[PDB]
Amino acid sequence: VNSFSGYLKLTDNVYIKNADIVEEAKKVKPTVVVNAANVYLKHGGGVAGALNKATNNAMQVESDDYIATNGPLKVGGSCVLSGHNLAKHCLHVVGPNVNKGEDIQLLKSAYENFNQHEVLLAPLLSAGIFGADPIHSLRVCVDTVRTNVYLAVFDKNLYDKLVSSFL
Ligand SMILES: Cn1ccn2c(CCNC(=O)[C@H]3C[C@H]3C(=O)O)nnc2c1=O
Repeated sequence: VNSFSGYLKLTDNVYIKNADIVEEAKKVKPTVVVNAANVYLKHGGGVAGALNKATNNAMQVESDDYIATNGPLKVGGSCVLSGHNLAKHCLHVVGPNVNKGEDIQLLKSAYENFNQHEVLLAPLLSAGIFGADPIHSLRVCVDTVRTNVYLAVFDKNLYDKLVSSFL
């Protein structure tokens, strides 16, 4: 038993809810919250900027030190950093940004990072301002992630469409 509440069951291990991921992280304090990161860990906008804003920019400060030491991530890759006030850990995962011209085939590799964690709170990778179709992202998630993933969908109308179109 875990502390996630009101999630809709898609598969044995994947649940989904219409939720603001910042508010959800604050309430649950999950072991792992997933950030929709870019390779530079520049959290200007999107989920990245939203989670970073909720940490009072401490996520960005930690991230800049990480990049200065290690260099950029790979598209499809990830790193584990602090979850600050939102979670124990933040798994920064880089899904391909379609609007930047990046290769959408890399979405499966991005979701494979989730399998290194038993339970995660996460957004739909590559969706929103990353430019991929969210229906596709959900399909890749379900077909790739084997650990327990709680998907927080911000957009109410999208949430309804994702549930009603799920095979
Ligand atoms: C406080 N907060 C919370 C969330 N948020 C977002 C989420 C952005 N959309 C996505 O990640 C797309 C997958 C689809 C969705 O989940 O609706 N953008 N800005 C914020 C923000 O300020």
